[PDB]
Amino acid sequence: MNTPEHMTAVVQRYVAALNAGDLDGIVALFADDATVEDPVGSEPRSGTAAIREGYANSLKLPLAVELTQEVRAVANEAAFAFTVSFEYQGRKTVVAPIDHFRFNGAGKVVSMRALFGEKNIHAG
Amino acid sequence: MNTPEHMTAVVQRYVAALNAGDLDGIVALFADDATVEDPVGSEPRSGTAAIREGYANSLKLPLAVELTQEVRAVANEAAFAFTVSFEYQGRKTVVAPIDHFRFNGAGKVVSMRALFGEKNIHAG
Repeated sequence: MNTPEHMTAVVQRYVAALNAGDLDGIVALFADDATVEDPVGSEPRSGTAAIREGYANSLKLPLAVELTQEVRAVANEAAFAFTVSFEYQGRKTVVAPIDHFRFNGAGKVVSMRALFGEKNIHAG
Repeated sequence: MNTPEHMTAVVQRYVAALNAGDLDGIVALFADDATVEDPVGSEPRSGTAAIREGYANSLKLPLAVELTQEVRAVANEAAFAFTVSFEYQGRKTVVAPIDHFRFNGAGKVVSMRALFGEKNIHAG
């Protein structure tokens, strides 16, 4: 089983590499066969290649990310509240999702899912 | 598809019903083939009576339950950050979970999963 300590560190490392625009940093956290469904309802991004590629796009503007509450972690899974802030064409946006990782035996994230809807997308 | 509003209202009712010790009200929100895994990693409670028994065991003590953040809802799923507090023999506990609902076509909750661990709990 994974330790809550380890899952909580991965979540903190994820947030910090997004802030640093550290693509490798983000890719290394996932299993080779990991899936990402971000947002929930959208077509899943499968395998290292697709996931990196997704993250590059999401890194095309500068992001400011913050965990807005304690990480929750138990049984190989973790969830966390946070925000991602960015600016485009003079318009500031703040997205507030809840994300959920599942972790495999090796401590890598095999599944990521991002739940947030239009009502969790705010102005600056 | 469910609307985000319907699911956000369901979360709101779920929370009001826990506060009011309204057992019938909680169970009504559920599909009668619904499952409930509280906490993530325990064996699920499957179907209405099992589920009803779960909630009657929760309501053995009075609960104070409050949302601590905006609800997240998109494509038939919702997730929410909240605290549940109770007191037993002068001793106060505070659990800070993140729950996740999936819904069916009829607007009913088909699964709840409550993700928290010992780091999300304070007894004192």
